[PDB]
Formats: sequence, structure tokens, C-alpha cells
Amino acid sequence: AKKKLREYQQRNSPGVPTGAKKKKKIKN
Amino acid sequence: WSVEDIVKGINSNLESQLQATQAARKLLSREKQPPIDNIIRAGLIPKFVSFLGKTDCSPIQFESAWALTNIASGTSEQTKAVVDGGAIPAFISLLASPHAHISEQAVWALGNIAGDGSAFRDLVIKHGAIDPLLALLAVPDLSTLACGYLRNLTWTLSNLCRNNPAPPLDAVEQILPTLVRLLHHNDPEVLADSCWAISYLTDGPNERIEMVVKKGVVPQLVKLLGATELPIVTPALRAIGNIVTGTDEQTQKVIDAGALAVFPSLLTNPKTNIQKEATWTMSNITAGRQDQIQQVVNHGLVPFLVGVLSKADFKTQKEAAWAITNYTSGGTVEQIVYLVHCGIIEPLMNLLSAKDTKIIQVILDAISNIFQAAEKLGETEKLSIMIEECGGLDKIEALQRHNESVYKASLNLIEKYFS
Repeated sequence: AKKKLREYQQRNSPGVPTGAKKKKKIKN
Repeated sequence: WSVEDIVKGINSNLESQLQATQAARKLLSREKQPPIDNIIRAGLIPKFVSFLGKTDCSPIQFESAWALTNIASGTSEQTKAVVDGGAIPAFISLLASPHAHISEQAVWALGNIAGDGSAFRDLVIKHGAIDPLLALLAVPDLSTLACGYLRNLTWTLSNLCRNNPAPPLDAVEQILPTLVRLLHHNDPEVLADSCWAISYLTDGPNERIEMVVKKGVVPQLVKLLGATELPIVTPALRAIGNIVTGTDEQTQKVIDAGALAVFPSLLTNPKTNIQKEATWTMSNITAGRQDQIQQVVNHGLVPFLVGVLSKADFKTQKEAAWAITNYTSGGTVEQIVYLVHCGIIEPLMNLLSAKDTKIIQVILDAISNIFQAAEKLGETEKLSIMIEECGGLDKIEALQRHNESVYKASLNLIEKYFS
């Protein structure tokens, strides 16, 4: 059977990579 | 400055206000614990939200937009404070500014708000955010727009694709065509967040996986799968990995696009997270049809999985065991005994010293179905001796007195093949 990402992330988290959620502006 | 001096100036009230709000922005950009909570407690957010509206005074717009962007980068409650002050429609209005740096700041802030979670994401969508954001990208040449500007729009777009419940189908359908274009633009950071957006959309029911795959993106996804920039490979492999959890026809599109030729580098990639997710995706390809298993065989990937099973961090060894049990459950007799010629037996037998009840059973299922293939060819006696000589029989012998379900599975191998 195929196993979807939730089961993989549930097996392996914390630490599974993801994109940035929030960014603080220090620049400009 | 102190917060108190800022309050005298915001409430002095126009030339004085900009310096104090400007002073607030500098304070909120400070490295260590900008004092977000006190600015909210002082009641300054309603003025900042008020500040987004001085179409006359662009300077107070930009500063308040910056200060608010940086309040919304904090906790969910701090983000809540910004929304509760009315910032969403004010920011949406600001996307149309003739000043590019102000339009971007509204884009950035909206990205922070949507990134907090599914409720704020859908509320931002309900306010009509998608159309003016996409309207900004409706240029013949995406290289026309400033590079830093484009990066935020892509990032902001990706947070709108993210996260129980999923985004409304209409929003994903409406944003997606601009997403495919961005997936081909030549900037490394834009590509990464394009893959991220695509990676989000492919995690779910097969109807969502199906949707991205129609747009012809899988050949390009396999291309980024082979990029040298780790920030690109990471989301590309996640997106490909999700697609191969689907049905047999979607899985055929990834193989046919050439994805498997990249996996020799990926399954030896020194970046821990890359090697494990490549092993997991292999576990879902080896859960497929027999003609797809022989194609892993044809691409030479069995030696690479024996290698990961032999030596890798422990979590991947468990991922490879699933790839192997899946292979032995669906493969032809010849493909499974080919595993034996490639050296599958020793790293499997070595891994059975582990005490986790769960993986012991995964390994034992692979061994029994493999013996049954040996039964059909008449080679069981060669294999029984092979398992014994690398120390596997002692371990198997020892699992009868070690979860009881593991123990009864181990005895069965003993009664049938080692008596």
C-alpha cells in the first residue's frame, strides 16, 4: 500500500523541512 | 527610543508622527526581543493601521507598513493583534500603490498574515487578496519586475497554498497557472518557493495530486530534482515524493519523466534529509506494479538500497525496510531472488538485532515472502545456509523468547526452513 506524507512526517518529526512561515524585515 | 516617547509623538498629531513611527520601525527591527507586546499594549496598532491610509504621505505609509509587517512576524496572538486592528483590507488596498516599495511591503505583510494558519489564510483570501496579487504578475516578461519584488510575491503565493482544511479549490485553480510560469523562471529562490507551493498542493487526496500533474510540471520537477542548490532539491523531492504516493498512472508519469536516474546521487546524498526522503519515495515506487519494480531494477537502484540498508542513520534503514518489504510483496519470483544476488540478506540480518518491535516484523515479512520465492525455484536450501552463515539464524533463533506476534513469525521461519 502507498503511505502518504502525514504518516512519514508522523514517523520522523520533529524537524521535517518546510518553507518559511514568517520573515522579519531588518533590511532596506 | 523608549516606547513612551514614541507615544507622545504619535498622539502629537503630522510631521511629529512620522519620526515617532519611524522610530518605532527601527525599534521593531532590533536584533534581540523587539518589544512587540508593549507596542500593542500602548494601543499603537490602530494608528499604524490608520497610517496605511495617508495616500498623501507615503513616508508614514511605508513606516507603518514596515512596523506592522514586523509585528505580524511574531506569535499567532501578535499576528492576531494586527488583523484585529483592521490591517487586512488596508494592506489589500495598498497593493495598488504606484510606489513599488510600498506595494511590496503590503505583499510581505500579507504573506506573514496568511502564513500563520488555515483560518487567517482563508480570511485573507475571502477579502479578495488573490486577484490584485496575481494582477501584479500579469506581465509579458517576469524578468521585467524587480528581483526582490518577485521573490516576495512567490513566497506570499506559497503561503496561500499551504496547510486541514486545504485552500478552496477555486483559489488553487486560480493561482496555479501563474505558479507554473514561476516554476520556469531563472532565479534560485523563486524556484524553491514555487516548488514549495507545488509541494503543498500535492499532499492530500489523489484528486489534488492529479490536478498539478495535468499542467505538465513533472518533467520540470524531475529537472529541479537534479539541481545543485540544496534549497531547490529539498522541495522538489518532497513534491515528487508526494506524487508517487498516488495511483499507478501518476507514478508512471514521474518514472517516464526520468526521475529515477537522479536517485543514485540522492540516495547517497550527504544531506540527511535528502537521503531519507529519497528512500521513502523509493518505498512507494516499490509498492507499485511489477513492471515498475523491474524498472527500478533496470535503473540499478537495488544496489543503492542495499547500500542505504547496510549503512545510514537508523531512520533511513527503517525506510529502506519498507521499500524492501514492498518490493518482496509485489515483485515477480525472479525480481525478488535478484535481491538476494545483490546482497540483501546481510544488511537485513544485521538490522534484526534492533529491539523496536515494529521494524522486526517488517524485516521478517520480507524474509518469509523471499523464502517462498526460493521455494518456487527450488533454492531454499542455498538460502537457509546463507542466512545461518551471516548470523541471522541465531538472531531469528533468539527472537522466539524476545511482542509475541514477532515471536510466532520467527518460529514459523524456523519450522519451515531450518528443520
